Amino acid sequence: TTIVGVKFNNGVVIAADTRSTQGPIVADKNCAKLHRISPKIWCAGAGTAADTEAVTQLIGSNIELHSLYTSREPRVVSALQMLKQHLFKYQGHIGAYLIVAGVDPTGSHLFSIHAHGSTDVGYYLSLGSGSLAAMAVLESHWKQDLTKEEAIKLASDAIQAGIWNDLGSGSNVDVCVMEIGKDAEYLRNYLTPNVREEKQKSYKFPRGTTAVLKESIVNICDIQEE
Amino acid sequence: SDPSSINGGIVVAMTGKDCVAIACDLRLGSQSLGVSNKFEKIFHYGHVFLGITGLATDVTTLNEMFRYKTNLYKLKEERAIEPETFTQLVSSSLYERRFGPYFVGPVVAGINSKSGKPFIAGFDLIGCIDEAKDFIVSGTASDQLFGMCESLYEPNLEPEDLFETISQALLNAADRDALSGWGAVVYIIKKDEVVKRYLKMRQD
Amino acid sequence: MDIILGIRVQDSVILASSKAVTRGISVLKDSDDKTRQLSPHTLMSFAGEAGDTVQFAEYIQANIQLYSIREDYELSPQAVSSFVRQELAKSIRSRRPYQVNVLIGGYDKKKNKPELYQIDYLGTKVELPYGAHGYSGFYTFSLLDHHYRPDMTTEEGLDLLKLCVQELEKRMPMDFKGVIVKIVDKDGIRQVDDF
Amino acid sequence: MDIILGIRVQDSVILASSKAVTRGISVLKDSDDKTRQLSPHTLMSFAGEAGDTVQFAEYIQANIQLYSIREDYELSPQAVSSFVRQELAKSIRSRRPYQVNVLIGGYDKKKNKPELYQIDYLGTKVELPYGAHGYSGFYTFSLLDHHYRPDMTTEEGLDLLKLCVQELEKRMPMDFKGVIVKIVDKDGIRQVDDF
Amino acid sequence: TSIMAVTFKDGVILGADSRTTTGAYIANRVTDKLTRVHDKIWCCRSGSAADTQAIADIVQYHLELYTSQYGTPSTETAASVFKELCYENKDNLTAGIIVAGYDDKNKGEVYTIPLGGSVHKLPYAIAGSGSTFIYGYCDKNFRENMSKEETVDFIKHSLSQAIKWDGSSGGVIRMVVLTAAGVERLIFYPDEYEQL
Amino acid sequence: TSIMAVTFKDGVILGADSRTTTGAYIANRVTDKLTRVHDKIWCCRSGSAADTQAIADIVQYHLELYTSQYGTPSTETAASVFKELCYENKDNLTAGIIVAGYDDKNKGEVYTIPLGGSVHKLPYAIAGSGSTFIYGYCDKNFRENMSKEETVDFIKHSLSQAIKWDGSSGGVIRMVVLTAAGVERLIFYPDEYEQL
Amino acid sequence: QFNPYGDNGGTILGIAGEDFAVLAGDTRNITDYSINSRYEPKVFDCGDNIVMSANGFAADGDALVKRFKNSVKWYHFDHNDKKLSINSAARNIQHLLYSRRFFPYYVYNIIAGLDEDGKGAVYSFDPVGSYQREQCRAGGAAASLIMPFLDNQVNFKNQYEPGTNGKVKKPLKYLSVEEVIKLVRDSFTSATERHIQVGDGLEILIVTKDGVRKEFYELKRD
Amino acid sequence: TTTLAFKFRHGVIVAADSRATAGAYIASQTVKKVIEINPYLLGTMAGGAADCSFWERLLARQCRIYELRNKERISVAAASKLLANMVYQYKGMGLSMGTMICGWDKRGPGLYYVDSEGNRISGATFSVGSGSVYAYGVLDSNYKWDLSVEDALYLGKRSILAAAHRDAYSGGSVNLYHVTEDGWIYHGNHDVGELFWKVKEEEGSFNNVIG
Amino acid sequence: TQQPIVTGTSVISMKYDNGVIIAADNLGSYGSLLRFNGVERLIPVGDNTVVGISGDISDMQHIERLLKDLVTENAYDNPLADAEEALEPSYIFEYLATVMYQRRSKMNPLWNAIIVAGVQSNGDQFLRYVNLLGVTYSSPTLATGFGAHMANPLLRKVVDRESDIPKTTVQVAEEAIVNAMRVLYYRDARSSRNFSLAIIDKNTGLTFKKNLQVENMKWDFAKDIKGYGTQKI
Ligand SMILES: *[C@@]([C])([C][O])[C@](*)(=O)[C]([C]C1=[C][C]=[C][C]=[C]1)[N]C(=O)[C]([C]C1=[C][N]C2=C1[C]=[C][C]=[C]2)[N]C(=O)[C]([C])[N]C(=O)C1=C([C])C2=C([C]1)[C]=[C][C]=[C]2
Ligand SMILES: [Mg+2]
Ligand SMILES: [Mg+2]
Ligand SMILES: [Mg+2]
Ligand SMILES: [Mg+2]
Ligand SMILES: [Mg+2]
Ligand SMILES: [Mg+2]
Repeated sequence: TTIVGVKFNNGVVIAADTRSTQGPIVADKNCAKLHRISPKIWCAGAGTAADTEAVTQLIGSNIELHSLYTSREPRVVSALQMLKQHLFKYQGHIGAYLIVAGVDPTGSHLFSIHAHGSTDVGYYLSLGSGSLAAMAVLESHWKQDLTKEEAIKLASDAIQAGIWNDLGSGSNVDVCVMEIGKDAEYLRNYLTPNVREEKQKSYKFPRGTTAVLKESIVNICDIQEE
Repeated sequence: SDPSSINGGIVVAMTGKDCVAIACDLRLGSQSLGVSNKFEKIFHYGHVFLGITGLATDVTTLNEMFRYKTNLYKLKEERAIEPETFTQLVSSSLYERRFGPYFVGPVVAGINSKSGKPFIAGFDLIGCIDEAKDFIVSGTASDQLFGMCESLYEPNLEPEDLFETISQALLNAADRDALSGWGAVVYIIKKDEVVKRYLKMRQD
Repeated sequence: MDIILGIRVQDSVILASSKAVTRGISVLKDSDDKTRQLSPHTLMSFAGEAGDTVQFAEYIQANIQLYSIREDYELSPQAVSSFVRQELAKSIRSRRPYQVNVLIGGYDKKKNKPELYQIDYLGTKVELPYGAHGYSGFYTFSLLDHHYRPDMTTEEGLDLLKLCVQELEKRMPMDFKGVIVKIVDKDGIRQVDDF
Repeated sequence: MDIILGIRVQDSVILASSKAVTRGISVLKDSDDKTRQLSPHTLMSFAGEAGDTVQFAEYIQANIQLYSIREDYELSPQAVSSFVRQELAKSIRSRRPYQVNVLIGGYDKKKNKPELYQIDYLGTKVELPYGAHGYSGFYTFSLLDHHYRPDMTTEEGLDLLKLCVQELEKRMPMDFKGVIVKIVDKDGIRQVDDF
Repeated sequence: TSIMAVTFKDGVILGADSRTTTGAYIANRVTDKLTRVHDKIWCCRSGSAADTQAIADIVQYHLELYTSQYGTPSTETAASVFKELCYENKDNLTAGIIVAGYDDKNKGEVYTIPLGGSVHKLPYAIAGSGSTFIYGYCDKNFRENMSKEETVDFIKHSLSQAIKWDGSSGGVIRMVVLTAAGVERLIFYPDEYEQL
Repeated sequence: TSIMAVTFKDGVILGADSRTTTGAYIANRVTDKLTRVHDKIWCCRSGSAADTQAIADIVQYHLELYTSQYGTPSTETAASVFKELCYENKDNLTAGIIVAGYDDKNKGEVYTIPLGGSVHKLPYAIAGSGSTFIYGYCDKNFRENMSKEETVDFIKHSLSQAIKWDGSSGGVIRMVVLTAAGVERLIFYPDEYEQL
Repeated sequence: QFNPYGDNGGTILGIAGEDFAVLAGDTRNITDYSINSRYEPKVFDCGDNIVMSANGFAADGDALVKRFKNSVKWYHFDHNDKKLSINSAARNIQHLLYSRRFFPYYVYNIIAGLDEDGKGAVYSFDPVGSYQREQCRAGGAAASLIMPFLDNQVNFKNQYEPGTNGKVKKPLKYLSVEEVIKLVRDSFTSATERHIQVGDGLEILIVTKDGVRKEFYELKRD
Repeated sequence: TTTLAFKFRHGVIVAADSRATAGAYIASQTVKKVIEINPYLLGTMAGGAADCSFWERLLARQCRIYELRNKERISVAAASKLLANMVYQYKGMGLSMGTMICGWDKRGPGLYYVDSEGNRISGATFSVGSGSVYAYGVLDSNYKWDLSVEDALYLGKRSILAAAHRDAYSGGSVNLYHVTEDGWIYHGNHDVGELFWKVKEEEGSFNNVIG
Repeated sequence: TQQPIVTGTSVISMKYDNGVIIAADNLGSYGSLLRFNGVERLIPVGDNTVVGISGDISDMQHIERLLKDLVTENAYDNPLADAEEALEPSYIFEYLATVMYQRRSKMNPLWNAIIVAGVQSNGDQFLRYVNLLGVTYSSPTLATGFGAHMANPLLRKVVDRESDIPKTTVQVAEEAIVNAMRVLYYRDARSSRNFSLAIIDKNTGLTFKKNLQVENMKWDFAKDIKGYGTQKI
């Protein structure tokens, strides 16, 4: 996994690759690692996939209820505080490593959070097995006072570094842009630089190739009338 | 010792044009020993199909559990559960045992009765969903199945063609795995008809 | 304990279980009956770790006998086997699991069919024509795979069982002191006094 | 291997040794002779780890046969037993020790007396009226302590041996597949073909 | 990590580096290790980041609730709350905390709380992996009742050396000045402190 | 243990404490850790006393035999013999040695040989368990081409702090001055160096 | 503690024709999750119309190939420039591997060439010398992904003739070099998709009576 | 693996499966587990493929030198003993071998079991491998001395099949050999997949399986 | 079998149109202690090869002596020692690779990762890696330790494949190397600001630059960062 977060002029952007692995084997070639906590608060997760999802759905559920209780739009610091206290309580056994970003009435925010419950603040962050390849790009090209278009470019370039140079990362690039005073735009498959080439041959079989013993109709319908 | 490979077994699911297919081997073993050649790993709750690999006691237990939950769902909702919804229920149920998990590799297959859209999904033992367009694999020959499916599969196959593709993916994967085989079953699923075929394969 | 066998024939189920109880280097008994009658047409044989075996068997027996009294009705072998499996699947994730493998042989008086279920300590259930637990099946399954027919008589099932036992007595290093054989059919449960 | 027994009576030495060879859960043979003739009036039975047993026995046999040829004279059972002990006492502090326990039964033609020596893998030698190695003696010594007389005949020694074996076959969990019995007296070594 | 707190004539100054490591990788090179638990009571954190953050968050909660009921807490009171957490949960924590604050009555005070959960009131304190290399320097150069500018130079020179020798320490030097005048944040970059 | 060697205008000075421990017990409080391998080539020993003594004895033998054949050896040559032993037997040794000597051509030289058996030529060197606490102090206070009296004070002040913080270090401070004038032994007692 | 072994990834594939043989392998070299090289040759022309590839731990693989090349050189010196047959090379390689039975070469070896009747030959080895001649063999990281596909598409396993319904098998018709290279490229393209250690490039060595020819094809670099 | 061999009136039958395994993965299904030492001597392979292959080829060379020196074919007993003594040097070093040395010599048909543990046993009936336990049941129940060559070949074949069916680490194909006083005769490679269905139909066995 | 004591971190390198560049910092670390600050880890062999070494410094000094002795030995009875029969980068590398693999096979390794950078007789660029296991590989860019994770991604953006080498000038290549060294100083806890850089060109020969420093660093944005989440002051 390679995930990044980058701040800019009037907001924040996050990005991720789309490969999920099972050891050396690729389980899903187009995984969605960008999760929604609230409409304008999104997080990207690395580590144990089930944990990053489950912890995100849970905090997002409680954030929604909190937003309804208080008649206010959810803040990123609330999602952060709720996540770290949950993760800290489980002493790292919930292997969720997240980059949390979003906009709220306070402004734009970008945080990282580790499985044991520690949090960090930054203008640019990277997590996952490709974090070093991505951070090399961020440290080379990041500057103060970035534009929206410059930040999206920097973020996707950082993800590409992970895609090409890290074996745990691959396939496509997802992006989510959270700008102040605007709806967040989720850009699924923003880049698609790893399309499989045409195969040399078709392996469609002649009908009747496979040997069969028995056939039977399966009753999926309910018990019938009359 | 490894719970996920004591009993052995495999499950594979594929999408086609307005159809889905799900198949499994029939072996149940105690490591090297073959015990049963009639241990079907595919169950259905209305029109939603669930294949489960891994530890056989957990396979049996989960089937009984999802039968329990889907029967109550239907009584309260006054309708059969759909694949997308059932997939979330499976994920929820597995993660609730996060630190004492069922040692299984479930696979969902079915067609949404309203949209008519074919649907397949896979999970790890802890609930992480793998929603694939093409195919899902699970079991002791998952590596073998990934290689067969990735090379044999092509999108928008017709039911009778999809049958041949999935059957050959299963059979040739099973024949390169000591812990899989001893028979096989393939379900071909359309919006309002489902055919079940037992395959002839080597019994060693 | 050591060897427990089961075979379902045309009109009955035959269970064969070893007689030996061993603690270390000494044979404590050579006439142990490793079975409990759960109901008049359902018999369960068992084998595993000392204590756990009898404690589990008698616990199941008490629960089925309670059901029989409450409803004035005998549960089907399938219902009993499912109850037993659930108890073992519950046990395996407990603090100290029951280390017991069982065979349930019963005659379903509704369907007029004999039925044999194999359940291990994990709660792994399988219905079979013939089955075994532990290192027993390793020696006997090749003979059963060869000679077994579903239309066999009780007497033919016993002869095939004698053959399976003769092979065990030749190739097994442990002396299990012969077997007690019990037949389950429409008329109930009885013991073969000469084997 | 499993059980080796020895008993010195009035005018002979009787050695009884199990017939079974086992590798894991399978009995490979049920007619194995766990003994080598070292000289015409000296017999050695043995038991221990696979390979080591036969390798050691045949190594000793070759050394004694060499001595016999060189001197045209048969060594006394006491001399042979001392040679064997030294080889084992040498072995125990070697890189890979011989894991073998032996019984040496011989008839001394000079003193006209039977003699039985027990030697374990450490090189622990002891002359006895009766002896055993492994878990064998645990079952048999109480009967031997009771029934044994030094003026017993060969036929009485065999009957007492049958009793010792009958007790082993009852209380030992392992099936050792009976015993091969050999008698060593003034006329040499012979095998009891019916036991 | 390299952290220190130094009392002086007008109050107290906290100092720290900005490096956080995961093995030899620098996870964050601009960390803020100087954390606020009350208006004029701050702490320097060392050890497990997860543990020290959880602790400081709880302490900030306790002192906020203290203030609502009983008014402004003393620096000793803050150090006691830290201790109570660090001592009672010593089996499950890896936290080395320096507490520093300013009163008008007690003026500048410094308490250090090492691994076991003991408390030690001191004129100045040093902690973190990089503190080892400056025990000699700090002992030789510390004086009581220094000026603000003298104390800033003392911390700057001290942490400069700690950073120089400790690989786990580095980045910028952050400082927090606590006086009657208020709360002043300072920062010093590599090009300034490396050439000292 | 606290040991150091410092070059200066007229040559080089070796310095050391005098404490040897077996756990927390002080087996010897007046140890002589400054050992002679040639007339004007000495070494400071740290690590296993058995290993460092065996090594220095072998080196003294090699340089005695060198001298008989080829004349007075260089300090670099001595450091090479130490290294060759420390490097080739690194699996079976725990020795940290500082080599120091005076030539008329090369003047004062200092080589340090840490655990692995690497060699590093330096203006001054510090080693032993107590050296950790004075990396900051020594770096700030060392100058090149100091006078004899300045260098003595530098070593005295440095080892004073090392002794102050390290429990494995203590006793008296021994020093050996190596110049063209000859070889001068110095000693400084607790009542002198503790009050610095 | 020092671990003398490592895993450099990679995957190799040998297929035997009627009058030819191919030995293919990807050109990617890796440690853990990093890439060392996108093009580091793994299949070599060893002489006498024999190609070879030792896949697994690259240092042991390089040493084995280096030793076998040396063995071919000395076979010529000692036996009057006699051509080393593929079966003789296989037996020689067995002895190279077993000479280190108690500190093995951690590699899976495959050689390919032509037998003494001019027919295509592939031999596969285990790390300690057990060898066997085969028609089709994949080795390395993605061996388990590829081999079942080859059983199906080279030896026509589980394939029967339509209409008969499992009574008559599909006949074993030989494959051409063009048909084989297609199976090789599809094998490696599929393995590249599902295995993270496979990618970057594919280098194929084809062996005929005319000599040893090379073909290179790019693979996905993610 | 499953291998077996037995002596009878007309020589010795030798049979084996052809599966090779690397964990749960089936590495090969075409392996030769019978080894040709000389026209009158066979050797079986079980356990370490490399170990069994290397040491038995080493034995074969040893046997050939013996023939040159002594102008006489080596006995089955001497051959088995050379192997046993060779592997005994490396006892505890990690070797994994379970072999049978089958042949016909001056003493008639001969069959010795030899393993890396150190055992060397003469016997009329042996089976070694993970599937040996399944094969023994069929052998013991049907084995006689007065067995025809046709019936004996079938018994050895049917015995491997029993094991190939039940044992997960046994299968592929059956290799058959018959050793006579005039030398050994190969009796073909028999795919278990095809053989199973054939035997099921003709014999009536494996009723529980559907076909 | 041993453990490394005094260690050197990343060595990075790349090919360009007319030659190769290689760089490494001047630090000798003693665990977390940044002990020795004047260590040279780039060692030239003749005027056509530079060997860059990371890992154990005592083993580095041993290798440095083997190479110095190799030059001495090559000159013996060799009139063409400064011409046709001079040492090549490929000769020097294969020698080291032989030694490394032999030492690992005796379970007594030289705990190092080595990159041999040079230009051959025919003008061809040479760049190959070898380590304590005897594992060897070549690539347009090579880096050890942390450099493999952080520098390679940056250098591969300049030279992604073989065909990009002629398109890459010495100014561009040096710029990339110097940027990579800055990134490693930001992110590697066992690195130093001071480093050495060596260029081996087929035209201008061997240029060895010492006492280089990482410059143009970005730290100003640190002032704005406060707390670890909720803190504002
Ligand atoms: C049954 C399949 C299983 O018992 C049979 O015994 C066959 C026998 C056999 C196979 C081929 C040729 C001749 C005989 N055995 C195997 O298939 C064995 C299984 C096995 C591996 N180790 C082992 C086995 C069995 C008993 C003891 C020990 N397969 C092998 O020997 C081959 C495939 N070797 C390896 O897999 C590896 C070896 C050797 C090795 C590996 C893998 C890795 C590193 C060093 C060495
Ligand atoms: Mg099988
Ligand atoms: Mg004794
Ligand atoms: Mg630093
Ligand atoms: Mg002291
Ligand atoms: Mg990648
Ligand atoms: Mg021999």
